[PDB]
Amino acid sequence: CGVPAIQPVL
Amino acid sequence: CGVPAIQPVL
Amino acid sequence: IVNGEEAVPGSWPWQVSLQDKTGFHFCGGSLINENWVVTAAHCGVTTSDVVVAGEFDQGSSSEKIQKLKIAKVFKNSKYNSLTINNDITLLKLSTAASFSQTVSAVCLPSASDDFAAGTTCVTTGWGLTRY
Amino acid sequence: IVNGEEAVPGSWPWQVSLQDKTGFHFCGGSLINENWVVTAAHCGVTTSDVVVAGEFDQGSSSEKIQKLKIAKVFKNSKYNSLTINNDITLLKLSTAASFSQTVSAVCLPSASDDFAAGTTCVTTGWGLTRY
Amino acid sequence: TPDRLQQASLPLLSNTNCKKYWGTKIKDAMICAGASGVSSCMGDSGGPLVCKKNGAWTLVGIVSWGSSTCSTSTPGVYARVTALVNWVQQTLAAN
Amino acid sequence: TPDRLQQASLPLLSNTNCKKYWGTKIKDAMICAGASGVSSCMGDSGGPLVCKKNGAWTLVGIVSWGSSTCSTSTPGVYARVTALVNWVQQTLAAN
Repeated sequence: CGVPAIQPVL
Repeated sequence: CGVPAIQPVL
Repeated sequence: IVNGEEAVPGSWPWQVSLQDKTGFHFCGGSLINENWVVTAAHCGVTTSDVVVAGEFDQGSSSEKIQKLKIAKVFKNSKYNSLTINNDITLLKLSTAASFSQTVSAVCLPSASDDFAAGTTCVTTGWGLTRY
Repeated sequence: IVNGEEAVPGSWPWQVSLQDKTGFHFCGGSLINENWVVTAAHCGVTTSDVVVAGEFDQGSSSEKIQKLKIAKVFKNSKYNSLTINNDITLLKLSTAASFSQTVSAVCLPSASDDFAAGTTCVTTGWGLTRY
Repeated sequence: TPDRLQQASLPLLSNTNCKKYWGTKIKDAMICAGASGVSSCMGDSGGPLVCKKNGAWTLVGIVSWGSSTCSTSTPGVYARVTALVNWVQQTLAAN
Repeated sequence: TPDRLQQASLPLLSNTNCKKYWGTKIKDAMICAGASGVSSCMGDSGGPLVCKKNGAWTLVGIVSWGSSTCSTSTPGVYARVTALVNWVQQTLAAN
């Protein structure tokens, strides 16, 4: 869980 | 409808 | 209701109180007939909550109240959660209310019905009495 | 979110959008696994609303989103409607989400888990961007 | 909350004089009342706003919202049953 | 609302410094964040408040409420998943 496939960017 | 059996008092 | 007075017991027979499995009163409802209540959309009524009629004193055990189950929640589809515009939910009861001297229907108006400003109305419920 | 930025598409795979028969988005939800979403109690979710996942652009037709039905609404019973204290509702899905590169679970913490002040977090959704 | 049921009389207002207060929050399916020294309040919602019309109490509005503080000065805002009875009339036919 | 999903970083605060703002509205199962120049807002609710903990995003809070106006100055108030995961853990076992 909590580790997306597409990494969020900020 | 709208005519209660116990008349509300104000 | 801030600055309101105690009602006469059973003088508003259409008033319902919606309560959670807990026994917690969180919203009021109105009887339009014996199979259907009307309350607000925001209330957020689920079919695990109970409709209670004939109540007057929430804290009395000796009061012959009616605890009604909810078959189906019908939220208006024009309901606007961000606006609180069109904030009407219907509740369909699984088991019929028994009409009596203390459980009765309220009258619904005409789309047509006019209800003009400065007209003296009355609102009821079991809401904060103080802020 | 007032003063936030557009997300990367599918980079928050646990985000759901709750929408009414209308197609109206009124609250966000979170995937804890493939049969259950978590959103808020106040939201007031009914089983006539639809859970939508994989969405990014609410206004795109060419986006392979998943429209999920709600089997059961589970509102916490400690939920305090007058307070908005304990404002967690679970949603049980009638039909399972299909996990993919864009639909995934968020991690739930320990009752024990500590999450200390001045700690930089992130919140998402499809909320007013302007007031 | 109080244990036993309360009641208050209050005057309905036009939406316009209500906008004076609530602005563009006031929508057409919404109807204001009070600012009379009485205030609907937390727990009141879902509940009745009735008026006397030719013998019977008619469902005229549904406590929906208003003051954060339940101010006897701010008018409360209820549902406008007139703009919605059409839908009510209709759910019942159906189910 | 915007059509496509937005995101904002914001710092969590203690409830205490939050009480400074929200008073006795802040309850123990509630957790504040922002007042950073970002604001959760209408339509945001039900939604995620995540934090990074040892590789994974953990559900730390649920947008619940705050400013009428969505003020980037007032902290938003979210559910406190820590005080409620016990119940979540439990509904699932059950159903």
